Amino acid sequence: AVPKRRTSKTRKNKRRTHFKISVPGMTECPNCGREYKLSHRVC
Amino acid sequence: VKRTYQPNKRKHSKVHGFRKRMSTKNGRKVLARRRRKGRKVLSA
Amino acid sequence: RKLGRTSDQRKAMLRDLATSLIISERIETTEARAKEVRSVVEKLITLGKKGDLASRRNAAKTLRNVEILNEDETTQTALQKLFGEIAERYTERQGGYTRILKQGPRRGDGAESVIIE
Amino acid sequence: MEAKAVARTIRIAPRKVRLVLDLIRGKNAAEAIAILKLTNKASSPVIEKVLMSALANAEHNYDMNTDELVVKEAYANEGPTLKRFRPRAQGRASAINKRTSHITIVVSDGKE
RNA sequence: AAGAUGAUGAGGUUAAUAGGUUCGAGGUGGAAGCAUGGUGACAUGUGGAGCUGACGAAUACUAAUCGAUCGAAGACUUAAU
RNA sequence: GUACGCGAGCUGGGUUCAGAACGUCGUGAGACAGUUCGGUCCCUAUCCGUCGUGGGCGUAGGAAAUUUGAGAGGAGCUGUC
RNA sequence: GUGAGUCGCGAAAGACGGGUGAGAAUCCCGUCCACCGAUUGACUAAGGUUUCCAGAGGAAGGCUCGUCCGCUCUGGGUUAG
RNA sequence: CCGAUAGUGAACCAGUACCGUGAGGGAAAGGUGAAAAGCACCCCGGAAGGGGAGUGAAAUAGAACCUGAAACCGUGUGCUU
RNA sequence: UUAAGUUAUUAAGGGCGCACGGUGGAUGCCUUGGCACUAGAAGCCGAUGAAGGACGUUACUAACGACGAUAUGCUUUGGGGA
Repeated sequence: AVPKRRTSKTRKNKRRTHFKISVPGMTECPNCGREYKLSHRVC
Repeated sequence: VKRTYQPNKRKHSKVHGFRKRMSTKNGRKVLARRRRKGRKVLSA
Repeated sequence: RKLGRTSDQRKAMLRDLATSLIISERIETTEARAKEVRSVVEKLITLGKKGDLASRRNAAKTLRNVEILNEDETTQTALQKLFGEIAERYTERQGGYTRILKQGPRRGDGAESVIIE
Repeated sequence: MEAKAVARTIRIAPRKVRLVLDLIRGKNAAEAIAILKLTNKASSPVIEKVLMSALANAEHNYDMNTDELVVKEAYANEGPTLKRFRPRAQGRASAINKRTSHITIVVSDGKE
């Protein structure tokens, strides 16, 4: 329904340890000298 | 629904207008009160 | 099997896609739609290499009754050209064209995006 | 040495950006360009404009080379708050709080 | 074969993982077209025909690339040795 | 027995509402030892708890497999011939 | 500030191509598909009072975006025996 | 006697903007600098914006411009977990 | 090498303190404007058409103010002197 209490600064931050994003995996082109994704296309 | 205030210029140009107010002592008094303050607008 | 939308909208989508891809022989879409249409169009070329009446009578069950064409100041309704030009290419070959290219993502929807041929 | 480049009161909230910063807080430059340019987010391209500017002036004014450069510290801070309303049932309202950000990036060779 | 996600499991070209192909199982119940006979609606023969989602064998024909990351070098003391 | 177990799980027939009527008491407004038809049941679950499922670290070098059982839980019915 | 990157994002069928553009699920053209059809169609009156047209813009709004707009700037548009 | 949440309700385009049909009710809102000398010109970018450059005694006084606290929000790190 | 025993390192992330920014606009200083009073003056206008308003006038004017188709003011007399 509702909270009873002010969520602190701490558990607010502990609640967010897994809010990240895993960086993409990249690969330099075959002789075009720049990165792009794996099993994707370069554009 | 039918909401209130289905407007019309004629009834408004009437009752809440001027010539009524300036055709009754009461209305004259009203316009006075609206002057001593200083109001840009009358009959509205 | 796979679901994009409701039932009718699904098949009419597909009919517009295989009816597409054939004026201009390559498109760009979400990835999934490319997969189910992969299945479909492969069934089409495998069908299109017979040439029977009944093959036309069966192919029309998804293509659109009308799709005008102009390439060399000429005319083709996606079916003339199918059964004159397309199967002619892949006579030697088995059904199993239609590669897929994971072209890239999209910005507004975060959508994956592709092209197929 | 050092170098920096800033945007000011650009129209994105901090958090949604703050992530994309913590991707690259430490790494070499062009690797970071790669890291930004791909991620399916609206917060990315802007920041590439920022960083790219930091390289422009880091070369023009301070006479550096792109090789030894990394991102030692980058961050975002709050800006003003565009306060707006949404209507809501039974006459009430509940006011949106649109926010902004003052993005800050600081290149460094680390050397002198 | 698992499943909300992630996880799990089969697989990733030295390859049958999925798709398609050809076959098949089962389902459906005699395709269109032709010919015949009926003025006709209709039937008969072509013919267990033809069609077929998830199912099942062979088939690399297509796509599973290339690439990147993480990850130990063995504490001390005593007793055997 | 556990808020005569449980309404942030359900229902609302009853019941402490507004209407109306019967008997009765009251001069009257109106009210009952009573009776009768109808009469709106809100909530996006924060913490604890619970059901399930995962990441990190540790388990004196780093990994793939297999397994013991400290303990815990579930099962425990009965008839006829 | 927390709640929370959560609830919701206000009925409904769109898809493709080509262009413009710093940049397009959403903008313009074309193509098909679908929806209303005693009516989401058409002419009027009340009512509102410049929203109308064209050219430029895209910080604010527009429940996303936006090269676009009933938004911003400049100019222009309403004729009665 | 006040020196900007005080004093007028109002230090500024105030009985205005706005709410109401209408009597009527009714706001908030001060400070660049000595002087505007208000950042030529260069670089990045579409612009916004920024860094350089310079004016000025000073720009961490550059117009959402004297000072600029706290809440709140981040960055980094010495001890610890 | 073998056994027995003890101990730590880790920090995903958080904590305490220190430094540096950001928001936001308290405090400090100031004042254009107000408050209450003194002394004095004055204390009503209007058919000779009031008070108050509308609409319009500046080369460029959206508003305030001035003004009224002689319109962002005309003539006169006095003062001032750029």
